[PDB]
Amino acid sequence: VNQHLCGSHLVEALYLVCGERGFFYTK
Amino acid sequence: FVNQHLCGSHLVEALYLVCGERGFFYTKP
Amino acid sequence: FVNQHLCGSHLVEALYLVCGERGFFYTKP
Amino acid sequence: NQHLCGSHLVEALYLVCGERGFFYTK
Amino acid sequence: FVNQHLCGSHLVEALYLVCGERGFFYTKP
Amino acid sequence: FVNQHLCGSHLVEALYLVCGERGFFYTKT
Amino acid sequence: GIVEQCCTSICSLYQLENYCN
Amino acid sequence: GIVEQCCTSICSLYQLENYCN
Amino acid sequence: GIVEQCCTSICSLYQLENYCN
Amino acid sequence: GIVEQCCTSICSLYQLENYCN
Amino acid sequence: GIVEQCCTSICSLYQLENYCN
Amino acid sequence: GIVEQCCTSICSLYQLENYCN
Ligand SMILES: Cc1cccc(O)c1
Ligand SMILES: Cc1cccc(O)c1
Ligand SMILES: Cc1cccc(O)c1
Ligand SMILES: Cc1cccc(O)c1
Ligand SMILES: Cc1cccc(O)c1
Ligand SMILES: Cc1cccc(O)c1
Ligand SMILES: Cc1cccc(O)c1
Ligand SMILES: [Cl-]
Ligand SMILES: [Cl-]
Ligand SMILES: [Zn+2]
Ligand SMILES: [Zn+2]
Repeated sequence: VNQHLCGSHLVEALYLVCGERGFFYTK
Repeated sequence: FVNQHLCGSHLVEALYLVCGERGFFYTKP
Repeated sequence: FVNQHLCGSHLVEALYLVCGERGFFYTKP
Repeated sequence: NQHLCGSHLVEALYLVCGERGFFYTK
Repeated sequence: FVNQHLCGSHLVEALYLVCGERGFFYTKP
Repeated sequence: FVNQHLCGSHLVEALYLVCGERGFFYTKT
Repeated sequence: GIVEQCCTSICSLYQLENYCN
Repeated sequence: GIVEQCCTSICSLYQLENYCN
Repeated sequence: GIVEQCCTSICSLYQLENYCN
Repeated sequence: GIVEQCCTSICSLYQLENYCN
Repeated sequence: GIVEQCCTSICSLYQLENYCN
Repeated sequence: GIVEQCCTSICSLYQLENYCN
């Protein structure tokens, strides 16, 4: 479940870092 | 628009939960 | 246990999205 | 928003209510 | 008001991320 | 450590709510 | 409920506590 | 896009799944 | 309950739905 | 303040960094 | 620090208040 | 993936930029 909870935090950080470009999240 | 910007933050959290293994491309209008 | 405490907060946010109009009931054993 | 405000309220209730928890309905 | 509160919630999250080891001092207006 | 980074993300969210108008100073050596 | 009361105006920690079990 | 449909209105997880890969 | 079942292993949205009112 | 500068128009991470300690 | 006191055992809202300004 | 790289050790903002479009 660690991976899942960490991924939830990663997508929030990608949203801010990537600004107007957006990002691609994949497993 | 900040309201739009914060809404997107909430959308990516929801997409993460529903998309699971499929993942997703987030692009901005 | 903090791990359980933080997972619980992730569970209520998911229930908010999954239960929508029905809502839900959270209580710790 | 009311919907996104609600997302924040559920996070706040989780913290404020402790072991008691809460009941959430729309 | 509530919109400023919601905004603040997102700002602290972003400051946590970008400020790193330096940290940050936050106070309501 | 990742767990510490995750814990701190939750703590800043909790301090934002608990501290209200007062605010807080967050730092991580 | 809590949405009508706490999304219209800010609710103190005490007011939110009103919605606990 | 997703903003026009889900920020001006509430989108269920069923509606959001159309934006997954 | 939900903690022992969804914090030790990943729960599907369908599993989480069981905890809905 | 950070609210006056970032709660109506979007602040990039570069603008937000100015609020770091 | 707050990470050392609250990242293993749970800090109540009351203990977290010690970290406010 | 990002989970295997960024959930074992912390990724800098530069490393996170790897996932931007
Ligand atoms: C009034 C209000 C709205 C959202 C979160 C809160 O803690 C309080
Ligand atoms: C409509 C909407 C916005 C943000 C998150 C959601 O799950 C749904
Ligand atoms: C299993 C699990 C825990 C927390 C959140 C989730 O969406 C799923
Ligand atoms: C995919 C999906 C959306 C909403 C509720 C569910 O139980 C499952
Ligand atoms: C402009 C703005 C407001 C709130 C959060 C952010 O990341 C950015
Ligand atoms: C003990 C602890 C850790 C993280 C967040 C909290 O609200 C409490
Ligand atoms: C490595 C890592 C995990 C989660 C969030 C981050 O910003 C960075
Ligand atoms: Cl976590
Ligand atoms: Cl919001
Ligand atoms: Zn977390
Ligand atoms: Zn929000």
